Amino acid sequence: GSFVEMVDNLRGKSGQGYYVEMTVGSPPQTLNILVDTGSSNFAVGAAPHPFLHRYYQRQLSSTYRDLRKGVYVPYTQGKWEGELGTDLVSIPHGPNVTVRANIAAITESDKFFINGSNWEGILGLAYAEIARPDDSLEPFFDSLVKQTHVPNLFSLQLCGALASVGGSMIIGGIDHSLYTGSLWYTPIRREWYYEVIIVRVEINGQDLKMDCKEYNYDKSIVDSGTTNLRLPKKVFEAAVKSIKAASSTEKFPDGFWLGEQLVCWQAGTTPWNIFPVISLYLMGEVTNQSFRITILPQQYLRPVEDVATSQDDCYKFAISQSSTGTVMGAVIMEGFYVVFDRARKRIGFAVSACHVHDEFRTAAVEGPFVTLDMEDCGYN
Ligand SMILES: Cc1cc2cc(c1)C(=O)N[C@H]([C@H](O)CNC(C)(C)c1ncc(C(C)(C)C)o1)COC/C=C/CCCC2=O
Repeated sequence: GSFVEMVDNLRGKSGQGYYVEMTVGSPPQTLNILVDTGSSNFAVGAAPHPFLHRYYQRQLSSTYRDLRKGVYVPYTQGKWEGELGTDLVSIPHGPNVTVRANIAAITESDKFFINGSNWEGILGLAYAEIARPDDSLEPFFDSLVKQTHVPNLFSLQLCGALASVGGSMIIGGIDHSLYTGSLWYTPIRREWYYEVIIVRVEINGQDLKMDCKEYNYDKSIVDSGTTNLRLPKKVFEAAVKSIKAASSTEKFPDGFWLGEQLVCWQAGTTPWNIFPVISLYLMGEVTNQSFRITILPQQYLRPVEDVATSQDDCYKFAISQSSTGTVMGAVIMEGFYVVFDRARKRIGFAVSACHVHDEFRTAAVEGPFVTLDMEDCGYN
């Protein structure tokens, strides 16, 4: 249960989430569970499905307790429905503890489970305010903290790592071997999603020049369950215009910028240097101070592994328009060590031990930056 024994406890397939091994029930039933900072329900496949290798069999668990209540969660992509109950849960490569937690037993779903993803359930790590059916359903992490001495903090090192990816979820603390340089903290604005505030956006150091509330219209969040960086429409359009300008020595079809169509180069020849760096400036812990996190094209051009196209390297543009605020998804978290410091209501970013670099540019977390304008960047 030591932090070192938690290193490398995550696996995934690119664009399909990262998952940790758990057990549910007595005796323990092993399942792989997607780690989601963008939701707050713990839910597991509990009936057969074409894409599930295995599923939770409540009838084999003596500790299962039925709560006699249904529950439905509609995600941005995918949805499921099922029955609530509680059971014992453990994380074999997490802390050394067993807790009783709410579990939604999924009995019907649509476009939620993913063919070949290797996971069978979801661990929503965000706060009760966004749990279904309502905020009286205590989330898993709340139960863990209440029932054990685990400190109220976890960290995620998602590695873009050949379709297979890895990383680490450190429960209850911060493992200094997983990052270099300083950790910079941004405040959690409200405990529902992991809501943060972006104060500035640059593309190859050119400010997008918008009122900073636009960046957080109508919230900005850190979400390991969404793949892409998602940007409010107005911000999205300004960003795409600036990235197109920076990369204009090559022209790509509209479908590529819509994040729908692949772009392919002969293997080993991807022209990284024509694509700009994106800087996201996060509110700091002191008034009108910020820090920035810098994203390279190796993070926002997501490779799509496919043997059939493997004479080439092919990528999707991993930035999408949103109508529900900014989503700093997995492609933004990859190569940073991200500390979800619930105890101190803040989120820490540092350059990860698995960072993106090439011979010219390196992903960075740096600061402080000061801004003269006294405007509050929070929208809501
Ligand atoms: C646009 C989008 C893409 C994808 C998933 C998603 C979206 C997606 O919806 N991911 C899920 C994550 O919980 C979504 N988080 C936000 C956007 C905050 C959200 N929307 C709705 C909610 C409530 C739960 C509060 C009702 O929260 C997690 O799903 C499992 C992850 C699978 C891997 C990513 C697969 C993917 O391609």
